[PDB]
Amino acid sequence: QPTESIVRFPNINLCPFDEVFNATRFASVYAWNRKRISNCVADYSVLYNFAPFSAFKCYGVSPTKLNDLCFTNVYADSFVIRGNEVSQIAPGQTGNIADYNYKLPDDFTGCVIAWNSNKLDSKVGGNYNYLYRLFRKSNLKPFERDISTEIYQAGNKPCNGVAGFNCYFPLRSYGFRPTYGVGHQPYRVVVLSFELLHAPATVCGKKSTNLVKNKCVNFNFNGLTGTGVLTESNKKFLPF
Amino acid sequence: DKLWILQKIYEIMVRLDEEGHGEASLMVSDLIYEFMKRD
Amino acid sequence: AYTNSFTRGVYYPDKVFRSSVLHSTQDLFLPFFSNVTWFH
Amino acid sequence: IKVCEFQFCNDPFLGVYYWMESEFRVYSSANNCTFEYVSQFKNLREFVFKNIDGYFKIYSKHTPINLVRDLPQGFSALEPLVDLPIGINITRFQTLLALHRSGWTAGAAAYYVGYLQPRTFLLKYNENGTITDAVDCALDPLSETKCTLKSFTVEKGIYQTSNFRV
Ligand SMILES: *[C@@H]1O[C@H](CO)[C@@H](O)[C@H](O)[C@H]1NC(C)=O
Repeated sequence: QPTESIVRFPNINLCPFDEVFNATRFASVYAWNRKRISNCVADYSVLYNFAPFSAFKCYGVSPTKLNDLCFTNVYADSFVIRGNEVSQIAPGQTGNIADYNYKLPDDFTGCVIAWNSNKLDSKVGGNYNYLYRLFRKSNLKPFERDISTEIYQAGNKPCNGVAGFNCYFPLRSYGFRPTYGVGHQPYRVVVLSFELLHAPATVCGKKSTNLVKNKCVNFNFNGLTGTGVLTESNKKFLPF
Repeated sequence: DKLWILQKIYEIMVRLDEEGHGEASLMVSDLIYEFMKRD
Repeated sequence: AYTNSFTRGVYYPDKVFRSSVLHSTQDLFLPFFSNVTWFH
Repeated sequence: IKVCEFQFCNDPFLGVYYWMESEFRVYSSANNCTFEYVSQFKNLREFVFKNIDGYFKIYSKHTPINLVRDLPQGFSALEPLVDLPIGINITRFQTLLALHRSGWTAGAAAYYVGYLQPRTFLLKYNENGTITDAVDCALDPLSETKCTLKSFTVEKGIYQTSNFRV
């Protein structure tokens, strides 16, 4: 019987997660950013080991399972919200963010990751660069982005593009200040979507086991599964 | 009715922010959301 | 016009290594001595 | 190598001026760019392009030649150079030539295009694993006999290769 199992996979390119998670400036949530990730290898344990994450939840996958899987594309959506709002970034949620800013589908496949960015995104005197939408006639559909800036009509009289009685500019600034309580402090959020189409899966986590020689083992070479003893060879294989 | 009070709550959200009560402003923001959600 | 392919157009069907053996493979190959369109 | 949306020119090419490539009249659009790849007659360059199961493969071989024109008679295995996960329909293609600026007059060169067909080939792999010879099983009755016998040399005698039907 095979003494032990060895799995061999190419050395293991890189996916540009650093540019998503360590970006200088994040988007406002109403105008959230989407980055397509493709054709690359990702170590997801670099993610789940970065220690200051306040939220990290995966829905149709698991973090340790990720480093073995391949997908067609990964989409990284990113923005800033308040701490108390982080919980709305989840399937089945309602609230100001889920309804009017950024909406996950009930059947979501991926991970929601958040951390406190008070040091980066709060300013003495208030950071007005980050906005959310407070007023909308109906809820967003999943992954809808609404960047319009039309005066919202709360009452019976048309606004005609002028703000006034029951005519409100639809966006507000967060005005993040470092003296705010933690519920009101800015959090950076990354939503990873893992897409599997009928197509080549080119965004790849897997594993590499130490090679053993002259021992009966069950080996996995790049998906070739077999059993036998591996010994030195004199065959001149062509490079391909 | 609903509209008078909506306007008053909006105005207090804005004045709170203008007088440097940002956190309080945010809390009224949340009330506006909840109140506009009701029938 | 056109030219004769002769024995050209043969490629390795896969990344499989076979040594000193005759392998029969059915795949998209250029037929031997077929007309290949030439341009100058 | 780019799998992306491009609006090709009516006569796409690279224009070389005396020699340095100075003009790039290929496309006006580089949008929805799904894939980008930057990679590394006495010379014959053979390339097989196959788009199958969404993967597009280029098999490349270099041959030292001294024939003035047309395909030299010889055997050369075509090693797979590159394989890429493309996943888009490919029905037509066009080679791009380096049309030098004189009004465009190109230097002497020849390019040959052949359309692959579903064929059965008997390949003779040597000790190195290189295909040193091949037999087209449908080329001629002697080739059909060689394919049926699974041998490059057939002994004297009668062999049944296939069945003729009207
Ligand atoms: C490869 O081909 C060369 C021809 O020069 C030959 O000497 C050598 O033995 C071959 N190697 C193998 C492992 O077949």
